[PDB]
Amino acid sequence: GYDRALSIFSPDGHIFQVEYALEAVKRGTCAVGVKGKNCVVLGCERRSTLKLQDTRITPSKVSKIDSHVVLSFSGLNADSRILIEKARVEAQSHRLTLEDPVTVEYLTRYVAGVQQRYTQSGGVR
Amino acid sequence: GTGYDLSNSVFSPDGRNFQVEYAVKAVENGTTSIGIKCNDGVVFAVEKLITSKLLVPQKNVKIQVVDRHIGCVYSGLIPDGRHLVNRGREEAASFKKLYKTPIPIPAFADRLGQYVQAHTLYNSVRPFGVSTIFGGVDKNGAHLYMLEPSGSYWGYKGAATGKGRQSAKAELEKLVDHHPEGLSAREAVKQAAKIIYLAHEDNKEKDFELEISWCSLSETNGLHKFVKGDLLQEAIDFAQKEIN
Amino acid sequence: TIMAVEFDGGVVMGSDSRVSAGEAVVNRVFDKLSPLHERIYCALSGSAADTQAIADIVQYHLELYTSQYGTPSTETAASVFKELCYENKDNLTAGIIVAGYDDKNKGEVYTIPLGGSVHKLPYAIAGSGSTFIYGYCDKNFRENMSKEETVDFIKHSLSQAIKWDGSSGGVIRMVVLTAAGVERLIFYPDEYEQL
Amino acid sequence: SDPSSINGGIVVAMTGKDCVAIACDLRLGSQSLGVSNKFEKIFHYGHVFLGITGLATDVTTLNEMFRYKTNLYKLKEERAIEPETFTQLVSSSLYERRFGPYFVGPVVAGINSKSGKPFIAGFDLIGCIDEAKDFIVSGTASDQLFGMCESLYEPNLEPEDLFETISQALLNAADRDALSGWGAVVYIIKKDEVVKRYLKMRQD
Amino acid sequence: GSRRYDSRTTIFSPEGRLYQVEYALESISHAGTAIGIMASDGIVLAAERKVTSTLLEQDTSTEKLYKLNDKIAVAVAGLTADAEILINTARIHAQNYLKTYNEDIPVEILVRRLSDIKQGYTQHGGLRPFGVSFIYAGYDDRYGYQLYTSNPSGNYTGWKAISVGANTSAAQTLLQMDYKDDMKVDDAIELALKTLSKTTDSSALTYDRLEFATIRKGANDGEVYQKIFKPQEIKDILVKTGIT
Amino acid sequence: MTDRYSFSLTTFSPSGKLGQIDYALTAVKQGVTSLGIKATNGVVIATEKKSSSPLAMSETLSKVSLLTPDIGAVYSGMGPDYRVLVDKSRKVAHTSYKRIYGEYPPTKLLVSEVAKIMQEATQSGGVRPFGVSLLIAGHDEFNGFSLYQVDPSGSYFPWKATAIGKGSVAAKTFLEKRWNDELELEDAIHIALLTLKESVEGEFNGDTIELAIIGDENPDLLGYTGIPTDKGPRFRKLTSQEINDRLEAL
Amino acid sequence: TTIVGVKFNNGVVIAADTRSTQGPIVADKNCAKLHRISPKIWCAGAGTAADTEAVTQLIGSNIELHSLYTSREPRVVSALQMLKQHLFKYQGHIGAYLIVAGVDPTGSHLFSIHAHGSTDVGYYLSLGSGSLAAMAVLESHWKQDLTKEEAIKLASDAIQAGIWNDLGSGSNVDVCVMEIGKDAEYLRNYLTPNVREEKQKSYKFPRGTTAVLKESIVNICD
Amino acid sequence: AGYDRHITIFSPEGRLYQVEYAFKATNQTNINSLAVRGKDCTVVISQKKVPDKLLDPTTVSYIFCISRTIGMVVNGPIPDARNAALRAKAEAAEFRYKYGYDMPCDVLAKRMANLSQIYTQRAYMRPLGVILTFVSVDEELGPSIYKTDPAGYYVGYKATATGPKQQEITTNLENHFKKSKIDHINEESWEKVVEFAITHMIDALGTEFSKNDLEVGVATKDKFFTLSAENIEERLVAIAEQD
Amino acid sequence: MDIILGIRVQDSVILASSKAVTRGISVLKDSDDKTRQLSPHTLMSFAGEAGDTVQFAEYIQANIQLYSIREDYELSPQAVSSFVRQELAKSIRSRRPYQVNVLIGGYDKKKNKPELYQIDYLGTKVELPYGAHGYSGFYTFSLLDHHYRPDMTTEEGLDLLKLCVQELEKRMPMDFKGVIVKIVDKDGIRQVDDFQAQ
Ligand SMILES: *C(=O)[C@H]1NC[C@@](C)(O)[C@](O)([C@H](CC2CCCCC2)NC(=O)[C@H](Cc2ccc(OC)cc2)NC(=O)[C@H](CCO)NC(=O)CN2CCOCC2)O[C@@H]1C
Ligand SMILES: [Cl-]
Ligand SMILES: [Mg+2]
Ligand SMILES: [Mg+2]
Ligand SMILES: [Mg+2]
Repeated sequence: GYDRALSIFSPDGHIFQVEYALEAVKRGTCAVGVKGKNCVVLGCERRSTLKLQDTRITPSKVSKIDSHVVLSFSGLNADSRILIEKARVEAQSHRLTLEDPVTVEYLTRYVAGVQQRYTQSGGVR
Repeated sequence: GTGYDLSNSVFSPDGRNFQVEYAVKAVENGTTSIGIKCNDGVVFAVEKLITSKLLVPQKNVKIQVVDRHIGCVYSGLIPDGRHLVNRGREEAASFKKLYKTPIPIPAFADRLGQYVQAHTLYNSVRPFGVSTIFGGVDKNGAHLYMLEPSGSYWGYKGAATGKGRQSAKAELEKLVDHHPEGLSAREAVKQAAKIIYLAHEDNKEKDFELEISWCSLSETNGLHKFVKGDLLQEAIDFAQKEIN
Repeated sequence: TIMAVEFDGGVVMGSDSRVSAGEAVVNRVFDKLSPLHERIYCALSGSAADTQAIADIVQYHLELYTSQYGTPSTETAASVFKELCYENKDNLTAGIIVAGYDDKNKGEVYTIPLGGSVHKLPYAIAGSGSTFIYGYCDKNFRENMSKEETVDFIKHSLSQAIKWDGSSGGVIRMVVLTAAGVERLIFYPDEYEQL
Repeated sequence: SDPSSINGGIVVAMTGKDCVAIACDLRLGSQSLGVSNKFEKIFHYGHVFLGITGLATDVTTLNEMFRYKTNLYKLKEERAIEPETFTQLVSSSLYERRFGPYFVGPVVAGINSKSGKPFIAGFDLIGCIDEAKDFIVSGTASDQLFGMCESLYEPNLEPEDLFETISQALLNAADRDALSGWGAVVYIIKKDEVVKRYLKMRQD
Repeated sequence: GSRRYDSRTTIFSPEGRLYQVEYALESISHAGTAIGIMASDGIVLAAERKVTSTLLEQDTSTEKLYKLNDKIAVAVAGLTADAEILINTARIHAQNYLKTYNEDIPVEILVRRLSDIKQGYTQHGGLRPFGVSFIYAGYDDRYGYQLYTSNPSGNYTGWKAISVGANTSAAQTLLQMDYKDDMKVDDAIELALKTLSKTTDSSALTYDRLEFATIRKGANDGEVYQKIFKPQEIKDILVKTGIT
Repeated sequence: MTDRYSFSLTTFSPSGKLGQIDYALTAVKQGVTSLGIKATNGVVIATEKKSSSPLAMSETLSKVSLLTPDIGAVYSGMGPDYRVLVDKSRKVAHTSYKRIYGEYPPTKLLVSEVAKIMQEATQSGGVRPFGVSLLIAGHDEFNGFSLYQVDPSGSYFPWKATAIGKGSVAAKTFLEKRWNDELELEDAIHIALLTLKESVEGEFNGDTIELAIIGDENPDLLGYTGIPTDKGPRFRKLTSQEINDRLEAL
Repeated sequence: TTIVGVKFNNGVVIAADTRSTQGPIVADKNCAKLHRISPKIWCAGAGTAADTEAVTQLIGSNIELHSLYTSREPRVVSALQMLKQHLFKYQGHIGAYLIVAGVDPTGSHLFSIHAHGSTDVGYYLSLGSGSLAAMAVLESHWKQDLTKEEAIKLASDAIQAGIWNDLGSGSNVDVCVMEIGKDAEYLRNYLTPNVREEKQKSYKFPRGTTAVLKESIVNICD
Repeated sequence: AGYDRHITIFSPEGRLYQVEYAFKATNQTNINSLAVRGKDCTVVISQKKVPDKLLDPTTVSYIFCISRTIGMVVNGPIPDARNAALRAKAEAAEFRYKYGYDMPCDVLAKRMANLSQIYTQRAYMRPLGVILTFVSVDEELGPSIYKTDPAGYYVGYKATATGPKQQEITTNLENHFKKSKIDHINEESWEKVVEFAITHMIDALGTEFSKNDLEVGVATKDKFFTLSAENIEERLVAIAEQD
Repeated sequence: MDIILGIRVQDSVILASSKAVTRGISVLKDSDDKTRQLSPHTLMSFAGEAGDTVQFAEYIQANIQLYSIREDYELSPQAVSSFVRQELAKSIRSRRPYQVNVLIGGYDKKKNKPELYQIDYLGTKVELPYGAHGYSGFYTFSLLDHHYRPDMTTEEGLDLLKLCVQELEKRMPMDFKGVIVKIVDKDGIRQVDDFQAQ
């Protein structure tokens, strides 16, 4: 039922909900990636506002999508789980029908396409 | 506070629905139209304002037939009238298909009433911008009905809505008193022509075109027909004479 | 075996009283004449399920009609039956005669055979037993009979259909529809067999 | 063809003095070919036991299903489902697939924890309950089991006597059916403890 | 239309926060305190009953401690009714996992699914979030004893000791003070009560205002046991720890 | 047309309140007083039949209602909200229990089911919460007699005794004094009639008071004989006559 | 199966045999075919047993709910219409054949329903494989103005005719008597004219007669 | 904040303003109705006001024949009234089809009550600006009066009145039942129950009636019928020859 | 039908699967591998209807591979078998059922024990010391009933298959073009490449 347009243009040509989504990313714990000649490295900071955790079971910031591709993120942790699960299913789908793992560009292009759709679909931020 | 006139299904503190009342203004803003119940039938008449010499005369017909025995004329937003008749036709097709007999006028009037009223239950719809005068001949006699944007309707001896309603309602009140035994169909056509010429004086700036229709047990076999040729000219003259 | 006949004072409806499942009689004193309004009756032939389901739906349609538009015409009652039987013809095995009395058109008789077609008639016969009485009914029916002649015509006609058809039997029930109202008549074997 | 005769197998249940027994064969076959001599047909949810004969996939699926339902039952009710209640759950569960049924012949057995009353029941594949006091039979050698039980059985048997009577009923019935046998197990059930016994029977 | 009355429960602030989540967290901060403490040989759940009477039946009463599985329990902080909706779909996921794989659900898997459901009410549908925070205490054969926490935002994390509801800042400081990794269940129980005893907005901490649960692996078995402590058993353990 | 109200009308405020749920409790506070008492061998629920007009037949308006033969409900707040809740409650006792397990649900679970419907009206698109609080008194074989309170939020709690509506604060205080865990059912009907005299302004007799008990099985109210296991319903509304006999010993 | 209803001067009585059968085999020597739709409306079924049990409880539930909503006693005409519209919707695929009888505010009623959703009324009815044996006795002995005692006798005899002459029917006679004035009285096993004779032998086995391979205690407790 | 008065949600005092204003709407037609039970009948009187001379008096009615046995009179605007009339006619036909007996008065009241309760809780539906008075001689309960309002409220009455001068007609009727010490008009013929209804309506409103200022409906054992202008003039001539 | 054999020994499960693919009157291929790796220590062999056979295998594979990444963990052989049984038991009551029979051989690294599951197209699952699908079982079960021992080495296991395949090459009417043999043990899955004359 709920199809209210939440991402709309404002008078200065700006989509404020897409704008405000970036502000939630600024608030996110930092993450970095540097690619070498023969490697890529993902580095992610851990907060220190609350420390008495279990580091064995608390969900770590770098996720495996397939055995050859990984995904770090900044922003809302709960939102990131929904993108990861979608990407992990497209990985298996692609192997099944193409008989070949996704390229890194393809997997990226898919995740980028999902984020885009949630900027011009009714009922979703 | 205020804001009770911004949404359609909302009751103001005085128990009213202001969006319905605003629709009435659309109606009151429109062209004048009448009904006259005669002793075995009904007569419909409407004022058609001539915007320019470029309007093809006789060719923008405003009175609509339902089934073969019902006439409808409205005042206000012409498209909203058409939408209502399109529904009336579906409603009369439905009833006939099941019960075989053509739809009795009372049964038809409540089929319009319930629909129009349904457009005052929800803020997602706008009320109807028309008052509709319709009627005809069924198994047991002639019936004239008028139907408000609220979906309020009653039977009438005579009916009038739009710009010149007071003038028509005054003329109609005279006929009720001065013919208790009942007017005839032939007579009701002439009288209807007079009441449109007289009510035209509250719009006297633009030139106009008269349109009449009738449903009479004796004169049309209880089928709805338009008044054309000689009988139309004989009605325009009877009006043209008594305006002077 | 069911029939309706159009006479001077109105219309008359008669039926046997047998419900069978193969060659076993399930009920020998059933009533196959069912009221649809004050002066409109139906006679049911065919599937007990299919006819009873239809009669209940038509009754509802006329109770709702009455609530909104006052008394329906007999023609109207027939049109409701026709509509149901025509639109559900792939799943229905019902043969229905509809008999009504108003003050305008007096007695009328309508028949709706298996297809779903409607036939207005001076008299209609239907059901298994009817095949045996075509010759009798055609030689003996007159227009503008009296109540006493029409009951006699229907008593004799159904009498013969019970004699010959093993799918018919029991009492002959009748219903007489006139200005005066509804009169229920019954005739037992001991009266009609010796005709 | 007949889904009831592809895999083969039997279940019987009997009541005694303050005890019930439920026994089954171990055969899982595909027509003539025996496939498994370990396929058990008697499950338990708390203190209520269920035997299931018929199409083996459905036996497996119903056990999974009644485990699921009795588990949520215990979480909400904060107690173990009783035999009488479990019977109705099985009945309503089977009737729910009236026009695509599970090809099974289930058998409930257990003691009411509040009344101490020994209880048995069986069901057709669309969940018609059969609640006899004496004994319940099911599977490819039902006919045989009916004649063994009707002849051998008397009321108010002590657990150790009942064990002999249900064992001799099952054994002597399975040795007259091509699609039953290949071993058997018997559950003796009392208010407090429950003893499971594997029987030595003809391996043909 | 309806747009006028739409709160828009799934939108971002100019700062990039989710209004309805933030305000729901505010709701949960006024609810009775719940404490999870994980030891080497088991897990403790303790919670404080917000508002009580002499006449509130404490025997047939469960508002804060629910069994999801036979190996997993939750302590609730927030709207009881909202919690029961989520607890009930959590109990079903656990049975759908057992039916499918013939193995008990790993704790993180169940916790992720419940967190995923909440996350939904945060991004689509136009409905309010669930005003509920859970402490999940569970055992499985992959990670052993596990203590998780979830909140209206759909976010979850694992803990050695944690609090939700009222006075979490005060409670978290007192646990961080006296927690050690080599701790025993009997030590944890004692720690759990001391903490509540000092964050209570009431006079004394009595038995009738407490619920208590332990998930131990009784050394005389080799399997995991869930104990939801009875009134008399909270009253015992209250006198032993010297709070009488 | 079409319900385009697919969004919540109950949302968290910056203070963490749910506006509509608090306003519903306010509507429940204006309601007439109704109470419940749990004895050792029964439960009594009672309220006032605040007749709108003396021309109105107070009998034709059941504030107290049978849900299952061993459970009863009463209410404070908006009577129309109660009437549809009893309708849904009776039908969910059948579809979600009796049509599956072939016995009537226990009190706590049926209460659970009522609570759930009231919670959904707190969260579902295009609705307001119900403006009632319910007091549900029941018996089942495994939990004995019980008494529960259900609020507009969907929350419910079990009580030895309590009141809701107008004079609840004072009615609760009076029940604390007079309650013990040894009360016989008669003793509790007496305390309920005492507690309800403080709430009533005008006439106080059998025709202004509606009072029902969950107690012993009533074979004479079953309708049939010959099945020993069936001993009849535990729920019994008291007659106008029966209340007055117990008022003369007040 | 053999079931009958017999209208008498101040109410209605139904009766049934107590034999359940899987094809030619007697599954239950003594099962009750007499089910209630409401306290004073009783039911008896033949055909697919699971279909008659299921449809009897569904309409029994919908009638109980309806009674509470209307604050009135249930009417037989209600049970009848509900049963007929459901059976008809399912085109005979629900093999339920019922004799429904009861008293309500409007008096004493006796109907039959068949699987296709056909209904029948009369002062005496029978259903089942035993239908024709029962109906012979009813057609031979029935009269107008029966007493309660004469209606139980005639109902009982009609069930007997079925027990003796029809292989599908046997064991005992169950009777329910519904009188306009008073409570319905269900008489479980009103007749027991088929008791087994004392068997010739005891087939109690000497303990240890059965060879065992492996014994173990099972864990019921949690 | 200021939108809890447009839709059916609670105001901070726990009130539905839309229900309260819908009630206000019920007096718009400025008509008084009352109903009273006889020994074996039920009569409803309603004022009939025809301002316009162009109207067809015969078609102006606030009294409806819902079924063979049940009559309804509506206080409120006619479009809503007719909406409520068609729904009750539909439900009374569906009841009979499904349960094989005629819908009782109080059950139709309850069902129309529950329908109104829903507009009270769902935001997209507005309440109907009407009060519905249902009358019959029910085959279990005997002479019956049941009345529903926009709140979703309904109850059985010994007698009742509705409209602008409701409070004055009510107290008039209350006073008569205090004296008579019975809960019905002790009168064998309905003609004299209609005469009582009109007599007490005159005393309360302080107004005299001609045949065309009233509208009468009567419920008897297996029929509810409305009176003609000529059946009313007979009744008016009777009360006259007593004063 | 095609040949689907499995046998569980001391420390391994051995699956042997016919290399023939035959439409009507022509052997199309003589080197078909009728097996998919589900996880590093779980292997599934399959035979049945032309299309459904691989479509079902590759679908299960994708689902198990998905589960593995999401939980970063390998499901027990018992868990995989129960997932597969349930998928078939749905398929059996669907519009067009998968007509596929499977053996699942896996090594449970938690129990340190090999496991062999046989599951037919109805969702009939059983644990066996040795298993077969199609006509093959009519010969091999009585053979293994005689020559099988539970304490056999992987090397003995392979001689026990060489004995099963010879018996089938002797007595069955089809040319099934020999078998491909795979071992599942503590060290994962490897293909015995020299079974053409071992
Ligand atoms: C005169 O022509 C009479 N002919 C006799 C008769 C009995 O066939 C019948 O048509 C009579 C019609 C009335 C209608 C009102 C209800 C009572 C019966 N028909 C039956 O009694 C009917 C026979 C019949 C069955 C089926 C079909 O087509 C499918 C046509 C006719 N009896 C039944 O339906 C019994 C009723 C038991 O309560 N049921 C069955 O035979 C069961 N069959 C259902 C269909 O599938 C096979 C099983 O009266 C006319 C006027
Ligand atoms: Cl309702
Ligand atoms: Mg054998
Ligand atoms: Mg053999
Ligand atoms: Mg016999």
